[PDB]
Order: sequence, then C-alpha cells, then structure tokens
Amino acid sequence: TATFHRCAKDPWRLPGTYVVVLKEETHLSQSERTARRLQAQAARRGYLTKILHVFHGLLPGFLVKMSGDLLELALKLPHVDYIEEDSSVFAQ
Amino acid sequence: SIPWNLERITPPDGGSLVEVYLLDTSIQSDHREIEGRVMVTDFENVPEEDASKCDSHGTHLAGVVSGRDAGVAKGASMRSLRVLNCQGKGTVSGTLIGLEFIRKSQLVQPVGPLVVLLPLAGGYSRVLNAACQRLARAGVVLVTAAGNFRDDACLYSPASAPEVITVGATNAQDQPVTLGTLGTNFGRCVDLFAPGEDIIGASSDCSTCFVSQSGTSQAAAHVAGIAAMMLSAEPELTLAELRQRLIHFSAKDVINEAWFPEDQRVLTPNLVAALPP
Repeated sequence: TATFHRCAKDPWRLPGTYVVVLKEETHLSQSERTARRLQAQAARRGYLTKILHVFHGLLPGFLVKMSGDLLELALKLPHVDYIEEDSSVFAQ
Repeated sequence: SIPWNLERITPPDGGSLVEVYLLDTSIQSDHREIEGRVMVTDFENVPEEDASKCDSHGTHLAGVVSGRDAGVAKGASMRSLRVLNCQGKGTVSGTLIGLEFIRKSQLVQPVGPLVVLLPLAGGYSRVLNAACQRLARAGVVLVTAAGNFRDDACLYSPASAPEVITVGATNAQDQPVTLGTLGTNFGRCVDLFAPGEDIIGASSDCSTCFVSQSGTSQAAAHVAGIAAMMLSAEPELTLAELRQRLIHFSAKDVINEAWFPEDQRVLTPNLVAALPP
C-alpha cells in the first residue's frame, strides 16, 4: 500500500537519505520500533543503515541514511504510509 | 523619506503579540537593525557546503519583518532556526526537523499567535507539504516564498501547500519581479503578491550597513510582517479569517497580467498586500 516518491527536479535529489513517513496516529514508540525493525532487516541482508532522526509531533516517522536498494523492503514495514527521498531547498 | 515598499503597504511598532519564526541562513543577530528583536535558537540542520556572506539572506529578512528603521512589524519578536547553509542551500529533511522543533517549542512554552516564515523553495514534496499542512491545522500561520523560477508555484514546495500563505513578488510599478532571466513564480498556488524588488534591509557586512535585495523571500517577509500586525490587532483570527483580511486589504487589479504566461492570467490572483488602516 505504501508508495515511494523522489524529486522530479533530478539535480535537486539527494539519494541515499530517505524520509519514512508512517500512518497518521502512529505513536513515537511504534516509530522507534519500526526504525529498529528496518535496521535489523537491512543488517541481515548485509547493509549498514543509520537512523538520523525520529519524527513525532507533526508527522510520525524517521530519517534514515541507507542504500535505495532497501526501498522495496522498507515499504513493507508495518505502519508505513510512504517514503520520500531527501531533496534540496534553496533561499529565495 | 521612506523605502518605497513601506510606503506601498501603508494605506506604530505593531505586531507585539506575535512571535515570528524564521527558517533561513545564520543571522547576524547583533546588527543594530535587529539586535534584541531576534532570538537565535540552538537549532541548526544544514548540508555541507559545495561569516558576513553566510548570514546575508537571513539578516536581511529579519530586518524586513521587524527592523528598527526599515521593518514592517517593528514590535514583533523573532526566533531564528538555521536550515540553510552559507550558500543558501538546505534539505527537505532539515526543514521538516525545524518545523517539528517550532511545534515542540510552542508546546513547552506557549506564547501568543505564531507566524512561521519559510523563505525557501525546492521541488514539489509530498512530505514537506504534509508537515506544513499539519502545522497549519495545529493553529500556526505559515508564510512562504512563491519561488524565483518564473514558473507555476504549484511545482515547488512549500509554495504548493494550500494551507500555507504563498507570496509572489511585485516591484515599484506593481509588476511581477524579474530576477535575471527568471523572476517571481505565479499561478493558482500563489495567494497574493507583495513588494519584492530593491527592498532596503539590514546588511550583515557591518553593524549599521543596509543593502537592497530582491526576491519572493522579501515579498514573503512583508506578508509575515503584515500578518503579525493583523494578528496583534485581532488575536482571535483563525487562518481562514486572516487570509480573508489579507485579501480584503490588498490592492486589487494593479498588476499587468500580460507579464504572466497566457493560461496563468486567470489563475494568478491580482492582489498586492497592504496593512489595514
């Protein structure tokens, strides 16, 4: 059910860092457990991951530095709404 | 004499009941124009680069909102978060972490109405639009730059988020601002325009220096100042009522729509922001 999104302005993409957004009403404790689950599944497949931040207050989820090879696996995690590749913003 | 932009929005050191959060570059908070009016938070989330130049953008915009000599809402207080590096570049993730920091700060120590100024843009982002929508639904007013790409603002974020007040830039002839070969964005995602050409404001080159700057960031900073004045006079306004006030007090049909691409003329609001009397 979860979908993947990346910036349409290809030079503004920042591959290798992803925002995993969980469903509305997902609690911080569930977000932290989902992040740990991704780390454990990725390590079993030989990939190193890093949880840079865990979100709560506006949107539930987390920021992860990992290979995009893990996106199909990450989209199957419980509570996932969608995943977005990080991208640049600029002073106007 | 007075800067053209301050005369344009004038049909008292107002906006004192509102705090304006600024997500931008580092700021020279000791500049005489903004000293004591900008509180620098410990927040910093910036990407690596590819002090006077580092703080140029944010120092000027803080001056536009609340500056002693050239600010719009001289009574408003500001809190700054650093989400743009020395080259003016940030990330969607850093901006999300900053918006969450604002909400957390508000829950810990509530004050009056909050206005969040986002003088930045990237490509259309589902997550950035969702974080903005959630913060606006929580009761916080968000104002963003329409973008400087001479394009439809709906293709950029946070400009494309409907719950955010998206501001285009006009010049002293009330015409859309040109910025090199590009210029202000336009289209149905823009809520209104505001002065954004040759805006005199604090320069981080020296404690009392001033410089003129152009862009949709400057236009958005005018609207954040006008919103701070409106909310300080009528603190109970909802976001919908505030948007209705901004439209009501704007100058109507003064922009020559011929500058916009043909199909965008009916979709772009012909409104230039102004303070209430």
